[PDB]
Amino acid sequence: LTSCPPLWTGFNGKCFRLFHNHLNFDNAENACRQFGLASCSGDELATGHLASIHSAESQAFLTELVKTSLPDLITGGWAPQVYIGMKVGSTNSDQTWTDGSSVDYDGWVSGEPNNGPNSRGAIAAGDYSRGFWADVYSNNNFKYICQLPCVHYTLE
Amino acid sequence: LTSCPPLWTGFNGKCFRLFHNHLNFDNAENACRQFGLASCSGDELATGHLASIHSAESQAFLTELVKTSLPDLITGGWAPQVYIGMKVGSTNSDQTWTDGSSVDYDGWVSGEPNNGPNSRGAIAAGDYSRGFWADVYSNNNFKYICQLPCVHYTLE
Amino acid sequence: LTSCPPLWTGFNGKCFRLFHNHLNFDNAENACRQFGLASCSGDELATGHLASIHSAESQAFLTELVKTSLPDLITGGWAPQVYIGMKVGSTNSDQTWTDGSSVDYDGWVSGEPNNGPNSRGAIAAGDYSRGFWADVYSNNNFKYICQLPCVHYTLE
Amino acid sequence: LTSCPPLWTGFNGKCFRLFHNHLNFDNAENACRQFGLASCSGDELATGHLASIHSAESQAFLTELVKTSLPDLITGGWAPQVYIGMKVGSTNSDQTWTDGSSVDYDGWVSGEPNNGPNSRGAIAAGDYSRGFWADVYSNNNFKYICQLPCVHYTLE
Ligand SMILES: [Ca+2]
Ligand SMILES: [Ca+2]
Ligand SMILES: [Ca+2]
Ligand SMILES: [Ca+2]
Repeated sequence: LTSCPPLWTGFNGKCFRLFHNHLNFDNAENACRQFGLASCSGDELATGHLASIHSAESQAFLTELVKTSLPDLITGGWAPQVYIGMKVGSTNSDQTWTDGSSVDYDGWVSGEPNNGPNSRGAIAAGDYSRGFWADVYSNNNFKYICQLPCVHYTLE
Repeated sequence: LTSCPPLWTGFNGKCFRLFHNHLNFDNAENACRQFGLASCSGDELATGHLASIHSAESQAFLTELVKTSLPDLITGGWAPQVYIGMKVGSTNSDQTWTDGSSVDYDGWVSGEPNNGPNSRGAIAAGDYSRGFWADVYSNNNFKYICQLPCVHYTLE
Repeated sequence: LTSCPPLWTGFNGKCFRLFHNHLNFDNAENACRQFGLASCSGDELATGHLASIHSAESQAFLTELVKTSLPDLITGGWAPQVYIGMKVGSTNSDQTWTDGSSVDYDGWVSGEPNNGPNSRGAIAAGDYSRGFWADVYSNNNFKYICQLPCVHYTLE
Repeated sequence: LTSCPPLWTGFNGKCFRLFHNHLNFDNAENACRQFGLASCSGDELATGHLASIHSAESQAFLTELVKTSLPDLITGGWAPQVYIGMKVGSTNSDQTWTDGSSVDYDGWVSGEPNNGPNSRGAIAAGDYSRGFWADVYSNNNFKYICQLPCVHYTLE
């Protein structure tokens, strides 16, 4: 059981919130960076980011976050699309996450990505894409998911 | 900082979730009672309920839960109305919460309750009622808020 | 990561404290029952008990609790012995835990139990018994370990 | 209710552990710095320190930590003295904490500090000093209290 600030909700040690106002990818990442983690002394230690996803389970959860938060927006197609922190560079195999975590989970819908270079990933909650990711263009305006800074104690 | 299951969200040691499917008051209380707290041994110890509210702060929070969860349904009136666990019996001063907690916080809108006997309270998130409660009829069908069983350690 | 009241310490969802004043088995279980879990409404829901142990890991932890809490009391023999909630009845195979959990872990030292009927188990932290359990007589007076009531949410 | 690693114990969002092996102030600060907080990505973000104390309530708690952890060492005098992260420079009014937090709580015993320049504070749990601090010399060898890195989410 995970501890998250009010209005956020937690799965495996990370804390998520779905934001409802449509922003393009950049400003969506930026919105997320307004959240942070500071030391009690006062120093800024880290920043929030667009959610990164690392497993079938993480992915199933964020799908449910979206599908139950937005049940009226669930179409038979791709829609709704919600941004996650996925960036796709020149080759389709230049996938990074904005938080700098590593792409160790593949949740693309069959055929995706395919609008590269410099596309961005989104949960596509429609009954077609069934939650799995689609890549879209950076200036598309959508709902987004943030994660608060991911952090653990080192006791070595 | 409160610990809540995934998809739920926490304020001051209680855990809340907003449900989107419209139910009448009874079945909304019931839906919440499907969630519980059991001992590790196996015995059911307690049940979830429609949220009860005990302070300006609790009430402000649930108001933001609804306002941010549902920004498209926010009218200039009273709507949207989301059920909480408030029951109003024969006199208007017979107010009880469904969890059995005590009515030590008055969050009614000016004029409310007024549809007694046997009306039920709802956060009315419209800009007019600004979150505060309205009493409506038990068979009206609305979105609801649950709280998971409320418990604390006794160390005496 | 587990959430426990101040002065207690947590491993896998349960909360432990080591108590320093020697009591016999009965009064040790009793001391633990002074701690409880109540609903916010006010009703007593459950009681603390002498710790029960369910795996190599739980057992390794409680061993470390004892060994690091009491490093001056660690002898080359059996001592120090700290009560856990283990009861041994008529046959040596009538092992129950006081919290009513089930005996699914065997942490007896080689040869133990062996002072039945109606002996009780204790972590024996000395370098000989290396933490594993010894059974001793009910009226022996020792330090003890409590656990706060064990509970989880049922979401089925 | 605070979330702490096993063997630690929490009060108001910070996590404390009492260590039993006597070290001088420097090495005691250092021992605490072996604990840290890193990002999931892998970067070291912050370090543990000797506990700092910021209120009557914090101080009451740490006093109970020491008094209940070491009931056999509690003399009618000052002893036992346990280090906290307090440093006293040239004037007696140059008090800093090792974590960098600010000295907004005065918990010195009547008359203390008095062994400056460059003395260090310790909870003096003896019945005389009743928990409050004493300044002692940096090369004295005592038990110490660590706190894990103190952090909170910034949501602004
Ligand atoms: Ca595409
Ligand atoms: Ca009304
Ligand atoms: Ca024996
Ligand atoms: Ca002094």
